[PDB]
Amino acid sequence: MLVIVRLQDQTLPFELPAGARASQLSNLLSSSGMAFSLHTQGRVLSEAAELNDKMVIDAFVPADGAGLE
Repeated sequence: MLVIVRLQDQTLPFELPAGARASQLSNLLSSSGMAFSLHTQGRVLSEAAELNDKMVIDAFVPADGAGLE
């Protein structure tokens, strides 16, 4: 399945296995040096969350003071 991971202020697609889930995805991104939250549809993704192919995941990174606005 395909997953469009959106970075703080950037966009980058990701190739996932069949019937993949937030678990596998989180792993791929986790493998890298950076590690931020990955939620979609304005809601957090469950470890067993399985959307589908050609999906979109919003990657939110931690900031100072969380974020007022």
